Amino acid sequence: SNMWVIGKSKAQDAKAIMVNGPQFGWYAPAYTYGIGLHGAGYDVTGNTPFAYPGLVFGHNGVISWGSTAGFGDDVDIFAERLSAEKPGYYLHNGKWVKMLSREETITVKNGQAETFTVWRTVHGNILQTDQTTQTAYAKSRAWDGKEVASLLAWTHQMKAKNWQEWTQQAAKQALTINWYYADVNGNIGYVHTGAYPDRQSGHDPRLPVPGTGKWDWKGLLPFEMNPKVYNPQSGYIANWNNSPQKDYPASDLFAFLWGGADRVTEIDRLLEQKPRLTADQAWDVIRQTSRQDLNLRLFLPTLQAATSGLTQSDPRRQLVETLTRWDGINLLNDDGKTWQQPGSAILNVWLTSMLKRTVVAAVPMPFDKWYSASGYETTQDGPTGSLNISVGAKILYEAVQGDKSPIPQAVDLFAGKPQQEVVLAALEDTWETLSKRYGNNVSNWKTPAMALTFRANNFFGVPQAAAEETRHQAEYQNRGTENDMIVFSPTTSDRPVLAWDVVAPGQSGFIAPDGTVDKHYEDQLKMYENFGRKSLWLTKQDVEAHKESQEVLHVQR
Amino acid sequence: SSSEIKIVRDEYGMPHIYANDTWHLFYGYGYVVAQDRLFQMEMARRSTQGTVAEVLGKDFVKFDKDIRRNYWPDAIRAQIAALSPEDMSILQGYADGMNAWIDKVNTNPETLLPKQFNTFGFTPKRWEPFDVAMIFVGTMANRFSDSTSEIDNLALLTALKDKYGVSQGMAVFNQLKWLVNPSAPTTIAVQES
Ligand SMILES: O=C(O)Cc1ccccc1
Ligand SMILES: [Ca+2]
Repeated sequence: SNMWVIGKSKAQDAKAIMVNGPQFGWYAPAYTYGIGLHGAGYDVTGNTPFAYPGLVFGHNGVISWGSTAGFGDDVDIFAERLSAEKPGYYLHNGKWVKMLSREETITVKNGQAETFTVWRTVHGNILQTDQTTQTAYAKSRAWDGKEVASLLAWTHQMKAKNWQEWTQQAAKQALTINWYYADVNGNIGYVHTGAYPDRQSGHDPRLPVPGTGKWDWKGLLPFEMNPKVYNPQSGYIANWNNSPQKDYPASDLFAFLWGGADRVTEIDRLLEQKPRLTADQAWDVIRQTSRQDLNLRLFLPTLQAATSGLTQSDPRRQLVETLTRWDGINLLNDDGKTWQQPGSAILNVWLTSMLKRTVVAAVPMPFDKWYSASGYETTQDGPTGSLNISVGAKILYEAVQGDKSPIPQAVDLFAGKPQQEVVLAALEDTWETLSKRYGNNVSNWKTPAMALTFRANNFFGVPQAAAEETRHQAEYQNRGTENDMIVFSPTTSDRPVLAWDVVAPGQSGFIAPDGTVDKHYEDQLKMYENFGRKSLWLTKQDVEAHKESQEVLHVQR
Repeated sequence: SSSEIKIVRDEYGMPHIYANDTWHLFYGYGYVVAQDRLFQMEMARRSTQGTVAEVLGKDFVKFDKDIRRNYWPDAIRAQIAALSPEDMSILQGYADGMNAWIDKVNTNPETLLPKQFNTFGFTPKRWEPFDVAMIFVGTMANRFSDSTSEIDNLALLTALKDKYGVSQGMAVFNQLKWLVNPSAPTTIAVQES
């Protein structure tokens, strides 16, 4: 998920501009739901995932808000001590404590029912048990028992009218999430929200801790500790699930890292490029970042240095010259199925080869499979989410930095060979593989483009529509599931706020019993694909002015 | 009036709710959601509570068991029970709103029932505040804030120690899965904090 917030000093013909592209996968009917609420102290417009009571994306005419996944480390595993005799007990603070348990019956359409037990300790629900060690793992979340309060903080924030009121709500959102703020005066802000544990000294958060007592968290860290900025010196706020601040530790996921190779750089480059940006320019960053190869920038210097003393008739040198001539922006050919330049295909084969010779070689099986992906994934339906730099690729970048990298190289990944020789060997592999499939004339290579699929199954893999309801877009776009833009104090209007969004396929997922599809079932699908957008209305006159229907209810509690 | 809920849809079908109190405001929201996205919401309710095998079968038993083992329902009910009446209205308003529309659908299924209920062979049930809360808990708390690989990390670390020995195994672990990297591009500039 990405976000860019532009303040007074960076905005052109407005005081503040907010552009959000939450990335949750592509689904039919839409992941989010458009809604405006006017009454009981609320006056809002926007869209939100699964029609939650609180709007994750929108504005109230005074302030605007948005979000991106935080990825802080808020979950730790406790290795619970069991006794072989006295079962359903665990040792805690020198006493054998009894576990909470619950039985569950799974009813099955056309099969027998199934029952099982769920166990819980002071630390959390039991994940797995090792009856050979006599160890049970309990998953401990810092937000345990604040789930409901997080929902309500997301609802009450819609009523804030300033930063002061807004942060009182940010302090109650307990999940690891980045929150963003903009206002009619041009003020902009950011908060890395969430509940984080106050760990015992010498607790390594990447690995399990004994749950017998000494390792128990001291409590939770105060909100004064949560990374935050108000009216930053740069004039803008950018995030693409990168680190909030210097020395902030990421999630413990082996596959997740915050290093020198980060896709947020692609946003920063574009925002620093122009002294001021207009709303069209701010919107336009979606199109560029949607199409940008994420590896070009990181390894082009490395490939250039390695092929500098090679001959023009040398195919490994040719491949590097192709990439040098390229801007990294993927464009479809007229055929709607292949890319204009072969760059991504080259980087994909090269990177796979490089990983196999370096990172993969240094790790024992089967842990080696965790570092072999190049990040160019996909199937026929294309990627399931956003494109990122793979973990293996982030680790190889630090290695190619040599001594400029802050990460101590305990094992030399190049295994005593000069870098240039491993790079040229991978380039030979690349050429051998690609030339075999496409021929020798690099100029006529017609490489396959990634596509986009609006899936009928929700992210859990559960049907939320009929299979036939699946939609396909020819061009894969590395962008939000939805995109929304809020412009405060346009110089261009009489209106103090202007907002736009796109909720594809459409607002409604309704299909009548006869097979008659709603009028708003898919009227936003083409708009999505060509980077279009629809106006969001707040005031009564705009709403009235654009009404298509009215329904009045008389209900009493 | 206080009993009145006005629902205006725009040129894209986006609903706007005009109401005087909290219960009436969330009732309006609940109602349009049941109009627009009932099958989706229904499937989202079964996904977040682990009740898919009931209507879909054998293939979802493992899924259903995995969902149920990852939460404590009773802990969620206790947080609901502790809400203030204004907070409670949001959740109750919402569930009531939805129910209002589920009653008409279930009353006149020859024209109001979403085609997929017919396809999948089942029908919509009424909602309670717990169901609304579970939609957020199951798709926001479990899908974006429940990430750990600690047991797996330990497994990896153990394999690095049998390859490079104990101190070496540990330094390689720090090269692959570092805690922090001071060169990581950050949202907040260093001058700020
Ligand atoms: O960043 C993400 O993965 C998606 C997301 C966006 C906003 C809030 C939570 C998650
Ligand atoms: Ca952890």
